[PDB]
Amino acid sequence: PKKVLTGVVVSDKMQKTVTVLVERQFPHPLYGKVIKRSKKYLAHDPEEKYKLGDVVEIIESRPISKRKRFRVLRLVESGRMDLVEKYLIRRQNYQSLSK
Amino acid sequence: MVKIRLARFGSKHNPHYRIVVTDARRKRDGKYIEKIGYYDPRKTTPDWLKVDVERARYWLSVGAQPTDTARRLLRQAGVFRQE
Amino acid sequence: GRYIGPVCRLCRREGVKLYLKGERCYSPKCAMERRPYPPGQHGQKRARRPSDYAVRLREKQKLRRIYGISERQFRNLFEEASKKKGVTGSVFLGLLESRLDNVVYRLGFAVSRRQARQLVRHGHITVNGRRVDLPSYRVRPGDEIAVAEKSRNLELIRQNLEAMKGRKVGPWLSLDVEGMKGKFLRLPDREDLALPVNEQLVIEFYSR
Amino acid sequence: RNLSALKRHRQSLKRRLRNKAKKSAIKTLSKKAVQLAQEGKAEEALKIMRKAESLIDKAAKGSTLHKNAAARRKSRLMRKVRQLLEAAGAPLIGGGLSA
RNA sequence: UGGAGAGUUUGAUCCUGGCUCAGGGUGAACGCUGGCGGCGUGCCUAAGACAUGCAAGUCGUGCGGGCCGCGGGGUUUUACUCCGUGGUCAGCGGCGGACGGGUGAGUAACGCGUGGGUGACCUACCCGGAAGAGGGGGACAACCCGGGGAAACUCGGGCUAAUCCCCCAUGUGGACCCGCCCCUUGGGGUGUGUCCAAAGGGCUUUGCCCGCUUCCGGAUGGGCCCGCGUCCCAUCAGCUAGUUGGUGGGGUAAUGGCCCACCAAGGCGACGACGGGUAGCCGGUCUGAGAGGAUGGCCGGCCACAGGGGCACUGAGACACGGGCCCCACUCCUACGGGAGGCAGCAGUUAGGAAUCUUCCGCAAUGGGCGCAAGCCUGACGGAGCGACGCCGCUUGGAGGAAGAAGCCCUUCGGGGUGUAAACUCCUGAACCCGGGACGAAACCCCCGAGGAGGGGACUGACGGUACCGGGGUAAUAGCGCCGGCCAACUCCGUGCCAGCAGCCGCGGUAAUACGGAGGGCGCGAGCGUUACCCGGAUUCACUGGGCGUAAAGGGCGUGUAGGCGGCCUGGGGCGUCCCAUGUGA
Ligand SMILES: [Mg+2]
Ligand SMILES: [Mg+2]
Ligand SMILES: [Mg+2]
Ligand SMILES: [Mg+2]
Ligand SMILES: [Mg+2]
Ligand SMILES: [Mg+2]
Ligand SMILES: [Mg+2]
Ligand SMILES: [Mg+2]
Ligand SMILES: [Mg+2]
Ligand SMILES: [Mg+2]
Ligand SMILES: [Mg+2]
Ligand SMILES: [Mg+2]
Ligand SMILES: [Mg+2]
Ligand SMILES: [Mg+2]
Ligand SMILES: [Mg+2]
Ligand SMILES: [Mg+2]
Ligand SMILES: [Mg+2]
Ligand SMILES: [Mg+2]
Ligand SMILES: [Mg+2]
Ligand SMILES: [Mg+2]
Ligand SMILES: [Mg+2]
Ligand SMILES: [Mg+2]
Ligand SMILES: [Mg+2]
Ligand SMILES: [Mg+2]
Ligand SMILES: [Mg+2]
Ligand SMILES: [Mg+2]
Ligand SMILES: [Mg+2]
Ligand SMILES: [Mg+2]
Ligand SMILES: [Mg+2]
Ligand SMILES: [Mg+2]
Ligand SMILES: [Mg+2]
Ligand SMILES: [Mg+2]
Ligand SMILES: [Mg+2]
Ligand SMILES: [Mg+2]
Ligand SMILES: [Mg+2]
Ligand SMILES: [Mg+2]
Ligand SMILES: [Mg+2]
Ligand SMILES: [Mg+2]
Ligand SMILES: [Mg+2]
Ligand SMILES: [Mg+2]
Ligand SMILES: [Mg+2]
Ligand SMILES: [Mg+2]
Ligand SMILES: [Mg+2]
Ligand SMILES: [Mg+2]
Ligand SMILES: [Mg+2]
Ligand SMILES: [Mg+2]
Ligand SMILES: [Mg+2]
Ligand SMILES: [Mg+2]
Ligand SMILES: [Mg+2]
Ligand SMILES: [Mg+2]
Ligand SMILES: [Mg+2]
Ligand SMILES: [Mg+2]
Ligand SMILES: [Mg+2]
Ligand SMILES: [Mg+2]
Ligand SMILES: [Mg+2]
Ligand SMILES: [Mg+2]
Ligand SMILES: [Mg+2]
Ligand SMILES: [Mg+2]
Ligand SMILES: [Mg+2]
Ligand SMILES: [Mg+2]
Ligand SMILES: [Mg+2]
Ligand SMILES: [Mg+2]
Ligand SMILES: [Mg+2]
Ligand SMILES: [Mg+2]
Ligand SMILES: [Mg+2]
Ligand SMILES: [Mg+2]
Ligand SMILES: [Mg+2]
Ligand SMILES: [Mg+2]
Ligand SMILES: [Mg+2]
Ligand SMILES: [Mg+2]
Ligand SMILES: [Mg+2]
Ligand SMILES: [Mg+2]
Ligand SMILES: [Mg+2]
Ligand SMILES: [Mg+2]
Ligand SMILES: [Mg+2]
Ligand SMILES: [Mg+2]
Ligand SMILES: [Mg+2]
Ligand SMILES: [Mg+2]
Ligand SMILES: [Mg+2]
Ligand SMILES: [Mg+2]
Ligand SMILES: [Mg+2]
Ligand SMILES: [Zn+2]
Repeated sequence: PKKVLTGVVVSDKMQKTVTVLVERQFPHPLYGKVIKRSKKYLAHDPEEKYKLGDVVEIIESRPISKRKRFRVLRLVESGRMDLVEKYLIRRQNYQSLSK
Repeated sequence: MVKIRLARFGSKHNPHYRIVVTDARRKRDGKYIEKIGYYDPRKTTPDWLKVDVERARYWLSVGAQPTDTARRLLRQAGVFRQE
Repeated sequence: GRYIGPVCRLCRREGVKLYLKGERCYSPKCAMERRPYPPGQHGQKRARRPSDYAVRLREKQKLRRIYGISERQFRNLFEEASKKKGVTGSVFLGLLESRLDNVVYRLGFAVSRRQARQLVRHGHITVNGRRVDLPSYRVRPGDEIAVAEKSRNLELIRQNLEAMKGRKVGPWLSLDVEGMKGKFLRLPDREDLALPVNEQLVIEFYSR
Repeated sequence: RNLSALKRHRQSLKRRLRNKAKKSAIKTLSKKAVQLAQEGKAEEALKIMRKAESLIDKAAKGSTLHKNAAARRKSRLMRKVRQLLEAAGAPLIGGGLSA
């Protein structure tokens, strides 16, 4: 079954493409305590319908481009920028680390 | 093509084939699609043969030329007898 | 194989009367009756309390020496003992007994085990028809530990047969003294056994 | 020394040419097709698009161009032809195309 | 069903804490020693260089000849020929050379493992189902002549065959453009237009077998794709021009920035990007109570490579270890123009290294390739060979024999110990000699039937006159480590901080159980020790299972980002979590 994922859209700046971020969770192989990690997926969106802050089902799909092997399935809830808030904040503390 | 043949096993001087369906290419003591019953050239035990004639029927059915000295243990093991 | 050297000598270190000798060890002289002390320049002086080591050690050397057997082989059996279910201390011993060259002793076809080995090894014995000569041969329950045809009327065979009349032996065994053959009833219970050895101490030493 | 695998080699040479040959005909006829196609002349465009289509499938009957690559050529070739004759023109002669 | 600890900081004590040992382990090596077999196993280093032999071919039932041996009728025969013909060695032609076999250099990556996706894919031969096979033409090798060349080879000129090439037809059907429905990523059906088939060969002839072509299915093998798992250094912190995405095209079996033109300004990163170091991954293996750690030899799977690098051709399949072109390095030949070669296949050489074998036997077995079969080649494989390298079985004897030999140690001068040990008697009988001697092999191939099912009928064994079986038959290899504590096992002499020992604590400066020799003892035995490395001990990285007032360890103090953690009660979903079945876990 073509694996599927809900993650929030996190960038629309692409032409017919969208960045989707998906926290999975699982237990640490030695320390058990469920830990949380996440990955960005490059979804396809030929209708350029989905905007930022959308939470979306994403399906494993025929390869569209170098990084796109998923397509947007369906919305799950519009207004949820608060999550993108986070992904942006995170991505901004970086700029204050270099030298 | 697919094949049905003896797959040697067990020590030196103590042969112990395994009558199996592999792809013609796979090496002898190789990986294989399935086991359809052991064999013994020496017959040290009363069980010096066996064959899941059921599935063997199948592989021949989906086409699968076996060895020659493997027919010698499909005939002499009753697979083609319909009467 | 067995330390061919001086043997009425071990009885002396362990300090227990051990029957590696046949007639003589029953006489006044297992080496021991005249000299009850350990070998060597000393040993006749006041010994010292064996560390928890020496004890677990010497007890092992006892039960091993009793069978005059390969350390690697022993060691192996000890481990095989843990391999299977039950009380390891017993089966170890029970397994020791299954050893063919030990049966031709419990069945007395010879005065010693070392003697017993000779005959077994020399094809003098047999089992269910075949001339087994592998001292190792594990006797399963219920098998004619007979004597071979060329062998029946043998010099040192009979001298042990005519001496083997009567005298009950082994609840886990049975001897057709006439037909010259025995049976392995079952696997020697612990109670059925009686050796100068604490099995529990030998396990200890086999943990180091 | 002489492991007569050479026969295999000499063979390949003879082969190489033979389908190199068939293959270039594909191309040049194919071009001379799209050519006359765009230019305007339709009955002529198709008339060439014909021995075009032919020469393709013909190369297919052997070790040369094969599989649906024999098709992919047509699927685009005539596909381009139609589109160009389409430029103000009209399906003049009953070419290899169905109207 | 499984978990032990010891020595050593002090005058002594408890604690903290290092160090150290006993265990098991190996593709081992080195030392002293070394009898027998069985099954395993053996270049870890220079992916350094290789002499010689052998490792992939096969079909005369695709075709035509060079050659060669046998035979004959027909014509009274001569000229003989054609065919039957078998053998050849080449050529065209077909299938195989991508499997098998070697090795881990590279590779930190969809490479591997694991579980899925392909409506985005191919798949020779095999199996199943449908359809069809009508006619016509041509080229090039062999061969003949000529030419150049040291060789390697090669240029030209002229014939010829075919299951080689090509053309028109028939189109079951299939490919494509567009249109329609169903479906839903490029899946399925239909319509109109165009396009594409084919090869003969055998025998026992009124026929069957081996083949051909189109098409659909089947099976097997594979491409591609994704979630997840997969090493050290943050004293590597920022990285990115095909870079990220779009549109159209090229390419492919097929998706994709895989490649190109055009546009957009993106993509990645402390959840560790980028760099550097290191390394084939796995089933497994070692160790450990276990969680864990270490590991990937042999065997099986996957990957990658074939002196280094690049390339494409042929092909269902490779950019192909024993195919091709190019460059570089290296070796050889040369008539100086030129040419040949690739063991990380088996075996063997040399090199380096502490170190790794026979240039054996055989296609009998199993397996593969071609073939209608007979059969041909198969250093895969089946065996044999050499090294205690490993595991396992066996042997060097069995019984009896002294208050107890001789010798040699010790001694309070009575004695003690080696020691039943030896001697001696008897019994057994490895080795050795004689005889007999396979299993591994019943199939393909022969008659009945029908070349099928079914029965029956014969050949074939390298190992090997070995295994094993019977007869005769000789008492017939022992060695190494240790003996102060941990740690089993004491004394005598020599030595005098010298000679030397050592894992640690330490020992030896006249009285050494610590050095060396002896007797004796302990351990283990065809082995015993040493060194190396992995796990254990080490609860000494602590999840299991640790700490921080003074023993090592609380940031000098706040404030807060991310992150982690979160009170009471009702309800919805059910993500974790749990349970059941099912596929998978070769
Ligand atoms: Mg047990
Ligand atoms: Mg129980
Ligand atoms: Mg245990
Ligand atoms: Mg000290
Ligand atoms: Mg052998
Ligand atoms: Mg190597
Ligand atoms: Mg012929
Ligand atoms: Mg001929
Ligand atoms: Mg044929
Ligand atoms: Mg000929
Ligand atoms: Mg003439
Ligand atoms: Mg002629
Ligand atoms: Mg091999
Ligand atoms: Mg290797
Ligand atoms: Mg790296
Ligand atoms: Mg990966
Ligand atoms: Mg990954
Ligand atoms: Mg996979
Ligand atoms: Mg799976
Ligand atoms: Mg029909
Ligand atoms: Mg012709
Ligand atoms: Mg012709
Ligand atoms: Mg035509
Ligand atoms: Mg039709
Ligand atoms: Mg046609
Ligand atoms: Mg036609
Ligand atoms: Mg034709
Ligand atoms: Mg043809
Ligand atoms: Mg024709
Ligand atoms: Mg006829
Ligand atoms: Mg790119
Ligand atoms: Mg621009
Ligand atoms: Mg590497
Ligand atoms: Mg490396
Ligand atoms: Mg584990
Ligand atoms: Mg590793
Ligand atoms: Mg690893
Ligand atoms: Mg290797
Ligand atoms: Mg290997
Ligand atoms: Mg391997
Ligand atoms: Mg190369
Ligand atoms: Mg090389
Ligand atoms: Mg190369
Ligand atoms: Mg090749
Ligand atoms: Mg190549
Ligand atoms: Mg080679
Ligand atoms: Mg010269
Ligand atoms: Mg010269
Ligand atoms: Mg010249
Ligand atoms: Mg040159
Ligand atoms: Mg021969
Ligand atoms: Mg063969
Ligand atoms: Mg050979
Ligand atoms: Mg040696
Ligand atoms: Mg050695
Ligand atoms: Mg004396
Ligand atoms: Mg004396
Ligand atoms: Mg004696
Ligand atoms: Mg004696
Ligand atoms: Mg005598
Ligand atoms: Mg005998
Ligand atoms: Mg004879
Ligand atoms: Mg016949
Ligand atoms: Mg003989
Ligand atoms: Mg003979
Ligand atoms: Mg042998
Ligand atoms: Mg004999
Ligand atoms: Mg002591
Ligand atoms: Mg001195
Ligand atoms: Mg002294
Ligand atoms: Mg002292
Ligand atoms: Mg001393
Ligand atoms: Mg010492
Ligand atoms: Mg640990
Ligand atoms: Mg630990
Ligand atoms: Mg803790
Ligand atoms: Mg602590
Ligand atoms: Mg403070
Ligand atoms: Mg709730
Ligand atoms: Mg509910
Ligand atoms: Mg398992
Ligand atoms: Zn005694």
